[PDB]
Amino acid sequence: SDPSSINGGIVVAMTGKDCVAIACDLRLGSQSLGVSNKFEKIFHYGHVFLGITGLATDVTTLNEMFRYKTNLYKLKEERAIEPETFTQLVSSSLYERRFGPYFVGPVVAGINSKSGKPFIAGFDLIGCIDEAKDFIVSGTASDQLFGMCESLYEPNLEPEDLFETISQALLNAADRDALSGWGAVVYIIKKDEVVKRYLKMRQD
Amino acid sequence: GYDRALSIFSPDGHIFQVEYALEAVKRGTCAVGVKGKNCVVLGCERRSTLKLQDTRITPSKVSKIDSHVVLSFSGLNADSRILIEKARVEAQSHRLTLEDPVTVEYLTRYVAGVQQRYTQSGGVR
Amino acid sequence: TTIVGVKFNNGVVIAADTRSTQGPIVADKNCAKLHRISPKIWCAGAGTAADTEAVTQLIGSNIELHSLYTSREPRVVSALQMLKQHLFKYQGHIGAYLIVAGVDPTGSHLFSIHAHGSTDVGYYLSLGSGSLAAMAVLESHWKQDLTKEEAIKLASDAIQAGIWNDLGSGSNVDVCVMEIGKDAEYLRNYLTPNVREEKQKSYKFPRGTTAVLKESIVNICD
Amino acid sequence: TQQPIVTGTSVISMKYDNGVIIAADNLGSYGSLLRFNGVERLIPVGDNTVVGISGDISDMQHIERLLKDLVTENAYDNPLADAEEALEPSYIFEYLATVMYQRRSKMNPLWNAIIVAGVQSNGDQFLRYVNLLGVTYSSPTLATGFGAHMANPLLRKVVDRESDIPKTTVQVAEEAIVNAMRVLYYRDARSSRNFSLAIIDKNTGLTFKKNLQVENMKWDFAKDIKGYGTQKI
Amino acid sequence: QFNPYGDNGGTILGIAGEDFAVLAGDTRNITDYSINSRYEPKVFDCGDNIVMSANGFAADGDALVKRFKNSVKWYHFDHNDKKLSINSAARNIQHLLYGKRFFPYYVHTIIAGLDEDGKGAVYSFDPVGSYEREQCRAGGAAASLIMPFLDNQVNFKNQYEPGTNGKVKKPLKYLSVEEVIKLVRDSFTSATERHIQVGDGLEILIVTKDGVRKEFYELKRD
Amino acid sequence: MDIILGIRVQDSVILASSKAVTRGISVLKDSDDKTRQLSPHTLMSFAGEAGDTVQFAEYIQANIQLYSIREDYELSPQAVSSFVRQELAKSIRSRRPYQVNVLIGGYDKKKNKPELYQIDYLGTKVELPYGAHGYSGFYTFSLLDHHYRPDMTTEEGLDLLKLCVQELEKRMPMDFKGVIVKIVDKDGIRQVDDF
Amino acid sequence: MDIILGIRVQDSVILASSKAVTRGISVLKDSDDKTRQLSPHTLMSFAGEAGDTVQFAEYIQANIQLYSIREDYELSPQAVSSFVRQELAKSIRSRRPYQVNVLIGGYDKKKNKPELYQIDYLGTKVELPYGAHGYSGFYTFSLLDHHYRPDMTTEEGLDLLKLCVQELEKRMPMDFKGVIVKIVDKDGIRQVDDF
Amino acid sequence: TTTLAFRFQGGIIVAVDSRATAGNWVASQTVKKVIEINPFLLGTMAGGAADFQFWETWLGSQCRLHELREKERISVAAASKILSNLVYQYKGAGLSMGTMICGYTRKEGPTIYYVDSDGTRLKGDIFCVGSGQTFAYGVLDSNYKWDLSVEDALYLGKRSILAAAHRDAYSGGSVNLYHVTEDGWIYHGNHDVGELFWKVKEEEGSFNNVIG
Amino acid sequence: TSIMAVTFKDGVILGADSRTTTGAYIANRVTDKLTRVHDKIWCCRSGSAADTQAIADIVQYHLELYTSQYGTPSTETAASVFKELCYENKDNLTAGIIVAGYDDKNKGEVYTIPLGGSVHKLPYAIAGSGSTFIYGYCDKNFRENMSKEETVDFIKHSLSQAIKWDGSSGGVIRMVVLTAAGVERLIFYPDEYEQL
Ligand SMILES: *[C@@](C)(CO)[C@](*)(O)[C@H](CC(C)C)NC(=O)[C@H](Cc1ccccc1)NC(=O)[C@H](CC(C)C)NC(=O)[C@H](CCc1ccccc1)NC(=O)CN1CCOCC1
Ligand SMILES: *[C@@](C)(CO)[C@](*)(O)[C@H](CC(C)C)NC(=O)[C@H](Cc1ccccc1)NC(=O)[C@H](CC(C)C)NC(=O)[C@H](CCc1ccccc1)NC(=O)CN1CCOCC1
Ligand SMILES: *[C@@](C)(CO)[C@](*)(O)[C@H](CC(C)C)NC(=O)[C@H](Cc1ccccc1)NC(=O)[C@H](CC(C)C)NC(=O)[C@H](CCc1ccccc1)NC(=O)CN1CCOCC1
Ligand SMILES: [Cl-]
Ligand SMILES: [Mg+2]
Ligand SMILES: [Mg+2]
Repeated sequence: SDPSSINGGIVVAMTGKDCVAIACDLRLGSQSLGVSNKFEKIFHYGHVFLGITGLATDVTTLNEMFRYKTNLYKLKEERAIEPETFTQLVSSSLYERRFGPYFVGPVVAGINSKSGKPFIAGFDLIGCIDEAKDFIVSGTASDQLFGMCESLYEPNLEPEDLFETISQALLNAADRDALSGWGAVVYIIKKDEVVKRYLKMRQD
Repeated sequence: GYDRALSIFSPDGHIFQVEYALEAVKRGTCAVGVKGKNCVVLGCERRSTLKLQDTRITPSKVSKIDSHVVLSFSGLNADSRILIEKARVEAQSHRLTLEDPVTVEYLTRYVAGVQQRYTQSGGVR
Repeated sequence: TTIVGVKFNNGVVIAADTRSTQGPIVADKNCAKLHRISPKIWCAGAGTAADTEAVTQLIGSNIELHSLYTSREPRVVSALQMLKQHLFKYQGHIGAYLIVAGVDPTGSHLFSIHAHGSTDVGYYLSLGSGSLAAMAVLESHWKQDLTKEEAIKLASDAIQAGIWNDLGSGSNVDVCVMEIGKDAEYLRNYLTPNVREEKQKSYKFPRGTTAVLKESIVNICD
Repeated sequence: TQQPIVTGTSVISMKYDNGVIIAADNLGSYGSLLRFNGVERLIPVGDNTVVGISGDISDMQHIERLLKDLVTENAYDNPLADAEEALEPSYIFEYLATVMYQRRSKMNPLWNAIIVAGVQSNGDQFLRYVNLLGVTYSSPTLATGFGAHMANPLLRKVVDRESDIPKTTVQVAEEAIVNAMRVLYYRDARSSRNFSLAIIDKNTGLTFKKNLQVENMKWDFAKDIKGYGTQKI
Repeated sequence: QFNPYGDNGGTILGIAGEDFAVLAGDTRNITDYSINSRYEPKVFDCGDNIVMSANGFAADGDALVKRFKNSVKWYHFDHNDKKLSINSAARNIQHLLYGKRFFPYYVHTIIAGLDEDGKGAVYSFDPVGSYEREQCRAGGAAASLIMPFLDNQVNFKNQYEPGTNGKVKKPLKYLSVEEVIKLVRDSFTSATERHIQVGDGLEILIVTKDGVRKEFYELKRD
Repeated sequence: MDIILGIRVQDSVILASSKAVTRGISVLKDSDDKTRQLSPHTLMSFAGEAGDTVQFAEYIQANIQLYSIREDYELSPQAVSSFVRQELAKSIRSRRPYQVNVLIGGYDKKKNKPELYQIDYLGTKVELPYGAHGYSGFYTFSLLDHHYRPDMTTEEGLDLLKLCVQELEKRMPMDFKGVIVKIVDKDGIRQVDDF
Repeated sequence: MDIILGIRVQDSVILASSKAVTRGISVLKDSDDKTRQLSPHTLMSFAGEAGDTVQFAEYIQANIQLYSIREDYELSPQAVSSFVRQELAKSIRSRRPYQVNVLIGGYDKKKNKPELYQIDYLGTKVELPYGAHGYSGFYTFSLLDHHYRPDMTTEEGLDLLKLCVQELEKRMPMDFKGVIVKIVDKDGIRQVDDF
Repeated sequence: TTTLAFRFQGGIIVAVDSRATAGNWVASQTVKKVIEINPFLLGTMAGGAADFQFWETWLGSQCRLHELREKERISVAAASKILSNLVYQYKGAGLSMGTMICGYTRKEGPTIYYVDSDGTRLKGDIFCVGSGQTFAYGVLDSNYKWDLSVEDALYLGKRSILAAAHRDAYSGGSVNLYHVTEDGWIYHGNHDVGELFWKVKEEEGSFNNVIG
Repeated sequence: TSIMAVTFKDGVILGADSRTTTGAYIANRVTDKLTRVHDKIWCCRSGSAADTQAIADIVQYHLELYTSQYGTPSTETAASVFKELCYENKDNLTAGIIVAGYDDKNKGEVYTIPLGGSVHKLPYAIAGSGSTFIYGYCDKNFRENMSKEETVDFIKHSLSQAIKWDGSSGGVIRMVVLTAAGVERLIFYPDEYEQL
């Protein structure tokens, strides 16, 4: 009965030379029982990408909530929300439920359309912003991901090289966690093109 | 506890207490065992200086250790009961742990082991 | 965390480390613990990270509105009063431990606030898990009539004590100087004595190392 | 299973070029009550070792008796008891470390933190820690209780690693110890002003200093502090 | 109520090569948020070309090493100075650990050396005596950080041959002592960055047919 | 309440639900239908806490029927499942949450495709080819992983379902008194009487 | 372990014992014989804590068999039941008691009478015309109160027993996988293979 | 864990996974869960690693002493009962064991005995033990017949572990196969789930839930 | 804490140590526990720092608003406001407060308010953890109508002992003198009071 580790799952994000990458596993389980291998944890609102780990019902609820809020934002502002602004919206929304929080570990990733600067950020369940130059990790194999990223990562990686680094970080972290795995997805994000790749990994 | 080494070696290399125990066997009533092609037969002597005996209740010379093994003896009658009892207990203990009744060799080996233990234990003959 | 505050001749200086933990794991190696309440009132925060940021922003927001309403520069005691009454109301459940400092028309000030809403006044203060390491240094080297440069040195030395000796604290030293009659200068990463050494090997993979099942272009446009 | 009753607070220590220094205050606390004031918590063993003990005082007195008895037992049938076969600091420590771990393993611990400071026969500085759990470790500076949190940071500014030991004199080392004791008096609510200090040097031997006091304290700045925020008077 | 266990932190790492084996471990000793020692070794030469480390609760760790060292001594006395093979040592350690099955040694034991064919060997134990020979094992506080990295770099897990459509795996091969030490150093610098209980120094013990060599490297002290 | 299963095949969705209602040491009933029709082409089975199950099922049923009358239009299975999920997602943070797990089998008439949704009491929704709630999954999932194919017929799906029930009857501790099987397809909802 | 029944009729004692061995959510075995022959004309069925049941049954079996060899004589059912009770009565105040309930069915050859003894894990012995352990009694006792007669035949007793098993299969929550039935009479012990 | 062993026309198949876990931490993917006790006896391990590794090894020592003393290989019944009587002495102390003593002897034939830490001892034809036992049962039961060939029986044992390895989070790594005949046990290789899953998916056409 | 308030011929004097603790750590060694609620009505704070501060802040607000409408409040009135807060919120407060003030009519007055929220008017009052050790001393040494110098010595010697025995008390001895003359602040450092 630990909300954050009932369903399981992981998300990781990285920066590169004029690009960002965000990746997640596909597992949804009920403790030991694997239930679904199609449960994607990364969503996007315009060009801003959001990954969410933790309790699956809250993952779904928050996705629907941020779609709701970014749609109204766009109608009133007459422009797409930027990663820096969206990061603040996520923090506000999570802290609004300070004493009854969503059991989640969200991760923002995207490129600012005006400045062109790559941006990533992470949060705890009550909305504390964790900004980073290099990488952000989240989920039941966060310890594993921290170890993989801290050793494998180097700055200013090209999109094609960055793909390899983030993928290997996720896969090898997922294989050392019982509640993560069962497939994986990687998003490579450039200024005006976004490639999505499904990884082949062990299915146990 | 009584500790005295009663069974000990002598200058000529004999253990007199064991050898004197054989004399007690030599005094005992005769017992014979003959095995055929598909059977074994145990014969036993009963001395006839005892009339007015009640043969219904008098301890029989041949004893069942299990349903498939028997034991006869010659020597001190009181001593034999102790060996028979130990043997019967070990027979049931073997069935309990191994889930199979004792072999005749195993049962013999156990009884013989008991007898040996009394030849180099303190305070016993 | 380790956070400190030190008063000097013509103002006050505050400092902080830059480690953010998640159990025994370092979540952020260079997080900012110095917060701006108003242009010349700054705040060092320890405890629950979300709470220190949220409570400092809320009071900062209300201070700005108050400043505009009264046509006056905000006072440190106003921020102090608003913070303590907020924290007290929540009976310690908002885990914010703050060192509040700044300059205003009354003068220069230095306070600390605890989660349950109690406030303290002092010439030198330290809060957080590494406060004992820091307070040891402050109690050893503090004196009356410190200069600006002496107070920065003392403050950063007190943070360093926390960085090295406390496992809760680490990485870099952030400083903010608030002098009377001058703009407050925020010295982000004032010291960086924990630079990561060159790695023994590059872990750049040959292209094609990762096995792929599907590719697809994602539509971000309308 | 125990609970400590009469207790002793921090024991602090460090190494310097020719030997080791160790100190501990003279207080025997009874919870919040500062009950006993004449309590010596540094106990010499021979002319080359000093054992500093914190925690339960009844258990400290038991350990005193064990060490006292150890000296007696070593002298038995030993013509070189005051020479080559004298008790070394390393022997005394290992004995205590053995006892502490055995007692924790029987779920009946000696509720103490102990620091054995001394100089070996070959001149080498000895300084090692052991506690109720049987945990042992050595370091240029060692401290128990609040000393671990407040003294170590200050003493490590003097001797931060091994190579700083030859560069540290007895004058500089003692100064740092005395300063640490003052800081503990400011900040530890179960400490006293009075304390004892001991130096074990490879040349000048054992120097035991009793009835020391914390002095040169800063309190004058208190008069300027009024209220807790808004008060002006 | 008295709690007989404690956590002294630290982390250890064993890797096996073709004709050698390394057993590394940081030199930091801690309790809660305090540093006890920056240099307290916990990797030991136990004789017969067997190196050992028991990480976790140091009191239990020391006791175990002490007992195994003694077990080696009596093995010589009782069996005509015969060399204790690494496989025999491993089985002996199981019985030492399992002997306290109902009041366990709170430690993660790793031993390293050469097997009877002269090839590198690493065995790892749980607290109650279960053991397994492996090419690779991290233990202790930062084990979860280091281990997945080793799977990737030592055993080449999740790495496929470029251009083979993820059909051909990257072939297994022995690493040189130079390449292994590179991985050890990078593993510990990464662990130091993200784990608070890991730092100060790194001590590596290398085991070849010629004997037991040592190497020491500084780690970040925050 | 205990056993509810669901299998999506080529042209239909099949729901199987146990008939037993047990109370303490007594099986009170052996013919219980653990399902409600939400709309002509949408069926919801349920299992969980006593009372909560039926109360929740009928509450959803009423809301979907209200929608159908208002708009003179049938909501898609996807739309119904999202409504149900939100209601459960609200519930979990209430003073007293609905402890009800559901399977929603429906036939989307616009897409001409069968759809099976699994939703637990927390509001955790997933679309699946085959689904189960409770301990049933621990037997059936592995079995279906092996024998299931995406292009199966309704008859093949019923045989696949028989294989599951047989396994449950062999290895499950409790007697769940067989199952009621219902099929959802283009022509609506119908019950298999002989199973 | 769960269901053990016993019925004493005119000329015999009939014991029925469930075949299921369940562990967690898995029926490990459906052909388990929960009984031991203590002597040619004495049979003991058992139910309770896992491990304890067989360990206790075999321990008693060994002791009665030892007695039989020593005296070349079969102990009466009454004598055996008193021995068993005393062992359980010792057990209940031990460091770890045997959590085993037993029924002892026997035919006394001296009296030419069948005898059924019910003994629980506390050492509570009673001679009965019909007996049961666990939840089984809550169904069977009332049924037997109605249908049982003291002069019944073995065949009438088996039909009476079928009536009990049917009721248990209808109203019991758990699937106990039928029963093994054994008859104790003047000619000894035999098993009914088709039940 | 997931372990199984079933009896059939051509002897006994024994299959196990190779994962070890400490909570959600995957500690190992290469653990041996079959003990080679003697050339005719096998023992499977599900529960506490140390308990199994220690006591089933000890069991082998007791089996060796039996054949020295009795000049005859120990029966599967007697071997299993030594272990069951041992763990019964420790009942309540907290041992965690679910094992299967599998072997062939002349008098018994192929025999499997389930033994666990609360003292249960059961002879049987089919058993699955471990956290993923139910997943293995599902596939095994639905495909089991007595008249299976040696080739088909080996595969079913392998496929059943794979099924559990896939669904059970605490099962995986690789499959270890064994076949026990009148002549003794024969090892049938280590099979990594990494490669085995995709190989089985493609060739068999199963596992359609997974993104191919 | 160790705190006290003592009436005398010319008015009343409040006294306090300066130690604030978190367990055995001294969070503040120069604390000011003597706080103003009105010109010549002050209080000594013991118990929770947060609670006593929050209470004192509210009382100061009430008495300021009282003064705006009805002029200078009596010391009794101030004590009643403290009582009202302490009593009605007894379940959520840990505050032991001594109220002391100087009227011209009533001269020096002392009211003590323990945990319950009861009010007790006394010639002198002692409170806080360290007060337990000086009940004997204070009872034997207190006299009515003492002089300023005698009352200062009485408080100094009393708190000196309370500090000596109580680990939860220490630092400097702060005092506040309330008379017709005005308001005087006094401080006494360890080097003086320890060797008394
Ligand atoms: C020093 C470093 C030690 O305290 C400083 O005081 C810093 C202060 C800076 C960062 C402002 N303190 C922390 O870093 C603080 C320590 C801490 C941890 C937990 C409780 C209280 C204090 N760390 C945090 O606040 C982290 C910050 C992260 C990186 C955003 N947050 C967490 O650890 C949260 C705690 C949230 C919380 C909830 C309810 C009451 C109190 C705090 N915990 C998690 O995220 C754990 N878990 C992860 C999996 O998803 C579910 C939540
Ligand atoms: C499947 C794979 C899991 O359900 C199987 O059941 C396997 C059987 C194989 C290994 C023979 N079981 C396990 O993997 C087993 C699960 C388990 C654990 C503990 C009790 C019962 C069952 N895992 C273990 O035994 C692991 C082995 C690996 C090498 C770590 N060991 C532990 O969990 C140990 C010892 C457990 C223990 C038992 C009795 C008394 C004390 C301890 N514990 C730890 O390692 C603790 N943990 C390690 C990480 O650091 C934090 C503490
Ligand atoms: C003497 C010391 C004792 O009577 C005095 O009465 C002074 C009164 C002056 C300062 C007004 N009292 C204290 O110093 C007071 C003692 C105390 C402690 C706990 C409850 C009631 C009274 N100390 C405090 O109020 C401190 C001051 C902070 C450090 C600035 N606060 C705490 O110790 C907080 C308060 C929490 C609390 C508990 C019960 C009621 C209200 C508030 N306690 C902690 O933070 C506990 N801490 C958790 C982390 O581990 C260390 C202990
Ligand atoms: Cl205060
Ligand atoms: Mg799995
Ligand atoms: Mg640090």
